[PDB]
Amino acid sequence: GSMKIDVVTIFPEYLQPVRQSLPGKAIDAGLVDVAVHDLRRWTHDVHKSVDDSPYGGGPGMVMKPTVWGDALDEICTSETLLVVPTPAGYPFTQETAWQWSTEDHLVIACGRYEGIDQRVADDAATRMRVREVSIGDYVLNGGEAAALVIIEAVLRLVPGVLGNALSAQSLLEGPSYTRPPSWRGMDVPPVLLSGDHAKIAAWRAEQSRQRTIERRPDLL
Amino acid sequence: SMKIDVVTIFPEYLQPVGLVDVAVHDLRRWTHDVHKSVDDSPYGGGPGMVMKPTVWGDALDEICTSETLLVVPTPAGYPFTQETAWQWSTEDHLVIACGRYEGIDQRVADDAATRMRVREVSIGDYVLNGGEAAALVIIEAVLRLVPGVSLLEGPSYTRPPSWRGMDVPPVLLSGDHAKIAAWRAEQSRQRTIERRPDLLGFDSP
Ligand SMILES: N#Cc1c(-c2ccc3ccn(C[C@@H]4CCCN(Cc5ccccc5)C4)c3c2)n[nH]c1N
Ligand SMILES: N#Cc1c(-c2ccc3ccn(C[C@H]4CCCN(Cc5ccccc5)C4)c3c2)n[nH]c1N
Repeated sequence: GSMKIDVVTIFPEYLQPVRQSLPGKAIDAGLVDVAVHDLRRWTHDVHKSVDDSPYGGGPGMVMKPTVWGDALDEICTSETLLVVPTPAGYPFTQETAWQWSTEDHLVIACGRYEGIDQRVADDAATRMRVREVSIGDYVLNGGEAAALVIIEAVLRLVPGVLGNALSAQSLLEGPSYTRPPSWRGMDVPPVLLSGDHAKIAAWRAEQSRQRTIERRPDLL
Repeated sequence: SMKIDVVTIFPEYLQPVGLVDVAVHDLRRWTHDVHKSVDDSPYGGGPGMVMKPTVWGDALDEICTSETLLVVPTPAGYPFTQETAWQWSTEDHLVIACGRYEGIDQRVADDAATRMRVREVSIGDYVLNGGEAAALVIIEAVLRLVPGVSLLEGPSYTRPPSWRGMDVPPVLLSGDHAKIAAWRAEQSRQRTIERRPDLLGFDSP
């Protein structure tokens, strides 16, 4: 019904699209709150260091456990769902989005560089639910774009939060058409204007089958 | 060198965003009538509205050339993967057509395909409210590969060597490159089998 989301990142400005997406009515009805925190608030030194060289060598730096530990200590409780984007994560899917849409408090820990010292998530997992997840099989610069995707996929399932409706309606969806009935020599498929709604449903099912075979045979 | 143009009715969403440039275009600028919406009801019925091909056609005609790669985010697309990102990294010009509502009339992609290369793609098996988040993801994955710009990664550690009573795995402190490479390989294997068995040719859970 309602959800608080905290995002922790060294680039809080990158979360701006979430602010752009939130309707005033959802916030005012106390259905949702999204806070974004600069990780550097929890640094210890004058140079505001968030990263350090990896033990055992390697490319790039690793984010410091003492900084992340302090941040999450302040922001999380035992009731928090701690979400950690990572390309080494479990797959984030629509099932995941449905499961998380009923949560009361999500905290999303956005990494950069070569990620966060593993002890941060391992320690957190001894007193809260922790989920390392990936939004897809490509490489990003950090967790922030993944946070945008996760927040949208989850909040659109919370009634009234993003302004979208949830329709009554596995296989891929087939093609959709609207006015005008003819455009650049292409007519809308006549069956859609036939008023035979059993035939229309069969036509759409076959379109879905063909599209799935062509684009996502893994689903069959 | 790459130009990316993004076309959207929600340009406000996309402004986190020399070898590369990215421009965002408001689709509504190409409207045929200010008092008319870009969306209409679906032929044959359905949930939700569909974006009309007319406004899209006018916008894309102005922005694209025959050399353009037209990218259309859609949950019903081919999978967008790292191999896709490598393939697109050497393109001169990407145009990303972001839909909203229940999507874009199919004739937009079908007509464009008669004059340029078109790619309908999905960034993952979850549902979004529109193509803009997908556009951000595609841009990020592709731009980091532009010239001049199998297994899951195991865990990483940095200082201090003991933290809250949790020790960095001793092998990582050993200086022994061969033992470290072996331990890391074993960690990656274990992680991949548990989290992404599909990558190693096994059944998903
Ligand atoms: N979800 C998701 C993602 C992410 C994602 C998520 C979080 C971070 C933090 C840093 N990076 C960027 C590096 C750049 C170099 C290579 N690897 C190194 C790395 C390996 C293992 C763990 C952390 C980093 C990613 C991230 C990427 N990418 N793709 C997805 N579907
Ligand atoms: N890439 C990518 C995407 C997108 C994406 C991309 C482009 C558009 C344009 C519009 N939408 C939103 C629609 C898309 C389809 C139908 N549902 C409505 C629906 C409502 C109720 C019950 C079932 C379904 C929403 C888009 C979503 N989503 N996930 C990805 N990996």
